[PDB]
Amino acid sequence: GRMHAPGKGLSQSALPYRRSVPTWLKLTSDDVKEQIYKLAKKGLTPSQIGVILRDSHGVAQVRFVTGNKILRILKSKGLAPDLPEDLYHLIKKAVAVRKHLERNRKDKDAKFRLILIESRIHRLARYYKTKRVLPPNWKYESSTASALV
Amino acid sequence: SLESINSRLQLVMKSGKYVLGYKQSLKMIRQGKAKLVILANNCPALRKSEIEYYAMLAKTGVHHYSGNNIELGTACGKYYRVCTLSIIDPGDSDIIRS
Amino acid sequence: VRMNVLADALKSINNAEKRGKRQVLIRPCSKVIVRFLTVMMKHGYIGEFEIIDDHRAGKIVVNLTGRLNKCGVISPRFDVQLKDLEKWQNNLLPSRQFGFIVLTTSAGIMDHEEARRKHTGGKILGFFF
Amino acid sequence: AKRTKKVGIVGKYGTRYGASLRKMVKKIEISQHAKYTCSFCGKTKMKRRAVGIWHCGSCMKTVAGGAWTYNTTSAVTVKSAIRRLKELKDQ
Amino acid sequence: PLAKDLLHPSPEEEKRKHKKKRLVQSPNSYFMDVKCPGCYKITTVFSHAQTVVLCVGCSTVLCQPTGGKARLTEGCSFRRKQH
RNA sequence: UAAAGUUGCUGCAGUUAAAAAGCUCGUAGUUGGAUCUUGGGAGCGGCCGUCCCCUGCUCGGCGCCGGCCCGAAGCGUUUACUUUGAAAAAA
RNA sequence: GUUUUCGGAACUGAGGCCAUGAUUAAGAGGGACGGCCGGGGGCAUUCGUAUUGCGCCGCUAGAGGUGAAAUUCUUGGACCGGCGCAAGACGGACCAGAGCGAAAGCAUUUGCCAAGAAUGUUUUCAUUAAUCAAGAACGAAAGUCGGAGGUUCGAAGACGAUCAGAUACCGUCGUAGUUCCGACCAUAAACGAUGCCGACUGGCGAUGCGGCGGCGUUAUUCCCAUGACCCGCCGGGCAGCUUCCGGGAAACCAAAGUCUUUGGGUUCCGGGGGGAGUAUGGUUGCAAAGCUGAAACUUAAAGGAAUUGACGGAAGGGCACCACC
Repeated sequence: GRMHAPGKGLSQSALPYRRSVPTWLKLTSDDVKEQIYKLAKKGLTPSQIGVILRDSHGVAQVRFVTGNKILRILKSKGLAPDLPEDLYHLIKKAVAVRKHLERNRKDKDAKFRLILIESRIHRLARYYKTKRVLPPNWKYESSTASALV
Repeated sequence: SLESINSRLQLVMKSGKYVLGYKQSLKMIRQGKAKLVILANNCPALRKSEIEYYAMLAKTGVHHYSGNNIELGTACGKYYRVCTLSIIDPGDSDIIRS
Repeated sequence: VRMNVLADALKSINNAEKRGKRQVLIRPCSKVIVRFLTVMMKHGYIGEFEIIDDHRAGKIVVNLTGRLNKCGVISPRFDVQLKDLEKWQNNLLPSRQFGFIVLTTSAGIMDHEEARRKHTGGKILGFFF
Repeated sequence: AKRTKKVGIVGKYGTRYGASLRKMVKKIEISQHAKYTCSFCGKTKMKRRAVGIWHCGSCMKTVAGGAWTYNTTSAVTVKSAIRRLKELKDQ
Repeated sequence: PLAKDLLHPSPEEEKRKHKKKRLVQSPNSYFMDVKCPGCYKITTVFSHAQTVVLCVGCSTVLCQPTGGKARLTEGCSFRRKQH
């Protein structure tokens, strides 16, 4: 049941029962951790890192080869992005709409779509504030957001 | 093909060595330090032709930008508009590999 | 969404009992659910039930008989003293002979008559007869 | 403080000229006095010099624009129409 | 039909139920040991790869993404394995 | 006042009888998934019932040959909840 | 006098040690990515007859319209046939108990822009959620304000008939409007007369998108692989059929069921009929109007479903010279 849609879909991953390393995986903890670092220094969100790792090197879950998950490995070293990637891609979507909304101000649907983004941005803000990964003086502002890509 | 460039410039801003501004970048061309030059489309026509001449002698690539100088500041993640740009060290960004 | 997890469990095994199935499946398995079914286990109201511990919130496959009339759930968990427990079974059970009101107390989860031995009271979950 | 409620820039006419005339000049009084972003330098310095011409106090580059606005709507469809006929007259 | 053995389902229909609606939710994807005739090394690629992977030395593309299972490039040799 | 389950907490109704906002967002409000200690033992009766236990760290006497037992004081996440007690003017 | 042995208190330095510190990844949610899908949205662009007008040409006295006529056009050549040009609407047939969208709503081609469900996922975050007073966006048609345009249609009005009367239905003209752009307006039988979220409870054949598997057939051509069919399965999507699930006053309802065996969470809201969505006050609006919203008084019924009758300028059969031919 989506939160800004009438769709009640059901489609996501289902992790297998066994929580151990794949028997064909001959990669070590340090080798995996430095593999995440290579994607980290060249720029890649925690989500897309886990993508290219389960397609070329073939890791089931980095939580199972290493005792941590992707973001906790990046925050441990200092390769983590400052503001979270779900809040990043919502902002990247909100500034894309407003730029399109700048030339199409008759497009009343894109105005309705923008409020749904703003509702989901101002929801993730006051969540991350309580988890202290965002400072309490951090407030989203539409005009200044275009810099923060 | 622009968002690749926009993602590339962002990676140069946090990792690479960049030089913002016409007078500062013309100092970089003349030392042979610069590796790529970015020019907004609304750059003055004499300057645009001056930079391309300089980089032609220094053998530096000039990627003529699409948008204007206002949004190129927002491309470079700054709140002041920029008219020319030079990337001294690409950092770990594959912006000149393309 | 799923606010009360015990409630959607008890009504699930109540519908299958009305239809007359032999064993129904409950999607979540909490600590409160097992401590509920084992209350009905001792009184002989359901057959031998077993849970499946996966690496998520478990599921349960209880065994049913034709004995249970209804296993409804009181919501929310009300405060129940000992001077008003007979004011609860007066209007929530069929008669004074059979039927039970399971209620949680600091001693644990047990029916209303067990709490008369231990003289203790607490919140109320549901009831079956 | 918000000094006036609905009568904006056209509160300089006090009570004169009637509501409607004051209202339909307000959309023009605002626009003709506003500073636009000069498309040649990016700076918001485009200021209407006289009726028709618009001067940028950053480049000193005058532009023959609209009478109250910088670009009249009827001129920007023409420029797009010209840009389409030009490219088809000779491929 | 009232009595069903919900405890021990039959595997011909257990593969039919949804990946989350099984008794123990298990994926319907896997991995395999691939090799292109344009190489000889063995790599391991997902079945729903959703990204393009080339061989070392720029030999020949190994898989192509689709909406479901990643289309294994024809002519290639593969061996489905598991843990 | 009961009747009045015609004010409905217990306990009303809202497809057509009175009746769900045109629709969506949304703050207070309200409500919120699972997950962190069970079992073993001793006492007795015809496999079960019941008692018991998994508390820690100064001052004095059933005493014993620094060490043991025992009585006494304090501390050892906090509320909700629950039981006990006190305190509670009569009429 | 003095430092300490001394109890107590604070601070700095070296460590040793912890089984050294992070539950799981919801048939909860957000996000990423993958190939798609769609009368979803915006901007541009293109095309199609038709309609009306104009021009030229042909031949001619009627044409229109009606139940019947007349108003109206017409030898100044109407109507009708031909060839063109112009203008503004419109997007037939294909078009469906099909899709999409929050709803209102959305259909010539092409390009652009940004958005989205669903599926697929051994990707990520890790409870971020549900419903929501106040508040905010959108909201058909009509109506309003400026422009631009004004073919057809057509409130108002004018006439011709009909009629006892017809300022009505029918007909001929015809203004605002219908069209676009920009501002307002915020109501519809805005209806599924059915809040949203969640769980559970019969089958059945289809359908739409995505995925998986499978004989064969047929395209590429030169096969695999992708299309088109064929046979199943899964996800959710609009629906139908079916029945003693169950409920309901019943019509009917797989939800309107899981309701005296009454309690999943949560808004909105009804209290006999009128008076009355009226008065008033507030408040929004350019106005029309919207939102909020009484009482005095009056009344024994008003109403819902269903049954039988009678009735029908309703239908289908049939019959009578107290009916007709």
